[PDB]
Amino acid sequence: PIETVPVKLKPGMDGPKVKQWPLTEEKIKALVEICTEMEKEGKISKIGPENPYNTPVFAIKKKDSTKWRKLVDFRELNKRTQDFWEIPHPAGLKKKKSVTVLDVGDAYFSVPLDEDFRKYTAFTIPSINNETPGIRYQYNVLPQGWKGSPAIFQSSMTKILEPFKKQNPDIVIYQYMDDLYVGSDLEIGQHRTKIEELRQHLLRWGFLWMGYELHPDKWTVQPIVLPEKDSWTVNDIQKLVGKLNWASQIYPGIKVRQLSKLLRGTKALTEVIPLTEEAELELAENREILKEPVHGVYYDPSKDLIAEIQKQGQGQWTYQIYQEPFKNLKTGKYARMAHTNDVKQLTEAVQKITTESIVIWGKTPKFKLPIQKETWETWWTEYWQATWIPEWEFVNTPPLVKLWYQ
Amino acid sequence: MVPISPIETVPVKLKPGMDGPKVKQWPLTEEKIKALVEICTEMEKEGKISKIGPENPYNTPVFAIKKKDSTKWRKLVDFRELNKRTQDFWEVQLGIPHPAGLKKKKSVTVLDVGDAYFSVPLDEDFRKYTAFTIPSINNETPGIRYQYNVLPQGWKGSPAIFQSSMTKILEPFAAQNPDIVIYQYMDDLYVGSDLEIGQHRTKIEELRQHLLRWGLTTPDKKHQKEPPFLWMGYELHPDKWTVQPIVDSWTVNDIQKLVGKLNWASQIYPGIKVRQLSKLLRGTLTEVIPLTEEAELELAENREILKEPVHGVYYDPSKDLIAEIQKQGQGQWTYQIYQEPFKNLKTGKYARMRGAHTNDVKQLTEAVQKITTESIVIWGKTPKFKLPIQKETWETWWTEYWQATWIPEWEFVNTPPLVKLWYQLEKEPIVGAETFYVDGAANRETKLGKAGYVTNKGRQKVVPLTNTTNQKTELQAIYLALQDSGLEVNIVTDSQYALGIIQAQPDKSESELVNQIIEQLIKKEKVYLAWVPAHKGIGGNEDKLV
Ligand SMILES: C=CC(=O)N(C)CCOc1cc(Cl)ccc1Oc1cc(Cl)cc(C#N)c1
Repeated sequence: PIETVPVKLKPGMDGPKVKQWPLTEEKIKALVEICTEMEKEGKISKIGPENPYNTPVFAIKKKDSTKWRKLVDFRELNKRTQDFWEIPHPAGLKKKKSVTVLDVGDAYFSVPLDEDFRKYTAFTIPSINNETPGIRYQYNVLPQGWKGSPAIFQSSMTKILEPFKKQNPDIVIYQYMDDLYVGSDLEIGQHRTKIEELRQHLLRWGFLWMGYELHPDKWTVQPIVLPEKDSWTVNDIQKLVGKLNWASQIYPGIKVRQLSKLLRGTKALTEVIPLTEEAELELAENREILKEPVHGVYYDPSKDLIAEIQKQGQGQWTYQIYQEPFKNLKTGKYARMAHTNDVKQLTEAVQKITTESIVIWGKTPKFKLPIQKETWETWWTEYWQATWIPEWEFVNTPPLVKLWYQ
Repeated sequence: MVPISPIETVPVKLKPGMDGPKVKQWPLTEEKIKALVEICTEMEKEGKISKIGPENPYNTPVFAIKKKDSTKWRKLVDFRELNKRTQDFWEVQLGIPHPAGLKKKKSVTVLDVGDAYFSVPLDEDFRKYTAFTIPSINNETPGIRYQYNVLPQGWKGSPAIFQSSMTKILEPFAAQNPDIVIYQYMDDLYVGSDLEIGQHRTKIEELRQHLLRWGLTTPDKKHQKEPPFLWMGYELHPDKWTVQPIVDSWTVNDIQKLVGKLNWASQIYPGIKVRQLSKLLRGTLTEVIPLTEEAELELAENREILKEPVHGVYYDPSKDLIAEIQKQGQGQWTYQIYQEPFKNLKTGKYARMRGAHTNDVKQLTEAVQKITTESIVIWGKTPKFKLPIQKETWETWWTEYWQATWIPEWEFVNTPPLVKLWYQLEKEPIVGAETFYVDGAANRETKLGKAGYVTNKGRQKVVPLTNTTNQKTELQAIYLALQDSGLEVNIVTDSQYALGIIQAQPDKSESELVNQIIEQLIKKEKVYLAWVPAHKGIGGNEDKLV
């Protein structure tokens, strides 16, 4: 065990030097209490000015607990960490009727780290108003949030649950960062039980008490639906034509001209138009096209997953995951009943989408958030609750395609 | 002799691949050579330096500088080449405390510790790359070589290493004197205690001994520097703080540096305006650019504003913390942060970003986040806001805005000009309103095109236009329908561009066509704007492309 698995960066890169950002006084207090046992347990140790490396750090509440937990934004070290090429995605996991997420990075801390690399895991607890220099630190053990911390423990971990999953050759087990995704075809009771069993089985070799329940969705890509009316106003047809024209980029074979013929003429917008026999037929063929899924849409593990999110109003949010535009791998809608805080809702939605994305492909996506950078930058860490963090960017033009995903 | 505890060296290396420095010792004057030997012999006496033999290939130059009228000379070493090759360090003084962030204390002592710079060892392994040679007289004797045993004055490593060690010593003293508060900026210490000036005065003693236990010199008499402390361009007083008053051919320097100067004054001076001059900087380095007889209008409330001297107070953690915002016009916002009325902790302004269009409600939101971020820096909490916007206005805005958005806890303050929503598009077609199908088009060569509409009542118009583009004409066509329609109107466009502009709800724009539409929307009761795909022969989709 004493051997520390050697690690390096990818050729020709320096370790992270990222500004720590301001933290509120109560989160500073919490990281103080937290980071005082982490030294007393040798998990971290103080450093001096010889170390210029720096990785941001802050504090969260995880689910249904008032105990502050600490996160490090390993995003710049994780893209500078060696490939760690030294785990074909469990496609069984995305089909299981239930899947529970278990926190396992609570025990990454029992293994040391190559003395040469700790310098790259450097962070600062910050002080209010710059009154004191920051409390700097470095990791001695394997840190939660590091891209190498599952890779290094993947050997020890397979021997951990080797008794399990030889008893239960159906329950699919997956692992991403500090999370263990265990999925079952068993019914809710049978899953809720085999869960508690795999819990204590972790204790013998050991925030493990927390877990999530998540079940699959009927449609990976939800269908595009056209209205079913007995009378159509000009406005109704105008929206219909606009939506079928948009769907023509995804589903070629969509024809609109017989519907457009009913529009010619300067009729008032609220006037009912009777549909012609031609137009009624064209609407019918157009449905049949939309009943089939989009054809020849394949995932590509080399490529990046893009996620787009629209705010719909009334706590509803629609999203789409794709690599190439108009070829969605998944599409979905998250709703509610906050309802005062748009940003709270958005950051949960980004969280749900990322977790789904870990269950399906085992890699998180890149978001295009309908939010202003400075606003999102200010508040997201107040609602974030996952031990990982995707990448993101910001959408500053109102896409007119929001209602078409309504 | 009482043994001084030793100061652990800091492991220091150079940049990888770069071996180190070698610099030609400059030809000096015999006076300068006679002077420099005196210092080094006295420095060697102290242990600050040591002679080095013929095994060191790294040379750092050393010249001499007389102390102005003072007859005593002073030696300088240019490690500028050792610095270009020295390793990287963690700097921590990347930001200056803000006076408004300090808690009021009965007593406050300032101790200079810049002396101990040289009381701090050096990594013996690195004492070599710092090495200098003193030119012998007449170049007839082998030159004298020397190295440093302590952090040299010009070495890039010396600040960061001093501060790290200096912190390490102080941690036990502060843990055992919780009744005091120590702050360390850069070679300075700032002790503050709500204690009887007698008890406080002796805990300053204890501290100097603690630092002496490690061999750190520090002043006892003539260290008071009693308030007013002159510090980082402020004047701090026991109950109040302020800024040290700092200073035809309006040279670009009268603009390039005066920008940050007037901004500096506006952390406590309310209503300091610095925008018209920022336009004068343009994208320029030497020019007496005009005052536009409009930028000088701010000086009549700027130079007249620095007359009545303004003070801020220190922070009290027990009261609430409150920020209030005023719209100043021209994308300008001011705020005050305070705990009791008119006793400001500090003030500020918010500069609008470079938008093509924009509205007040977005400008306000950004000002809120900026104040939010600054307050967390300075106090570790967000203030409660007083904002000139009705709650109704805020609800309608955020609930119908297509982006996510949020303001922390806040209240309506009814100082005008209030921030309002100027117009509001309908969600559904308006029964009984005339329907204008508008269209516009231009020719990429001639810059010539038409703009007009056709309606369900047979109303029609086409205007021809010179020197124009498809985007201008699509907008003009909407503008035509707004002028010629009544108080309630349904508009159909094929312009995705025109929609994008209006679905962002500007209330001011750089394009004067956009402002005329906006001004038309304001006079309307109900406007429904509907998009359709172009070239699908839809209803009255055009006449405007001839
Ligand atoms: C009653 C006097 C008075 O000046 N105050 C109450 C202001 C609060 O000053 C301190 C509050 C505390 Cl808690 C510790 C140290 C403080 O003195 C500082 C802090 C700094 Cl950054 C710089 C300097 C300098 N020069 C002094």
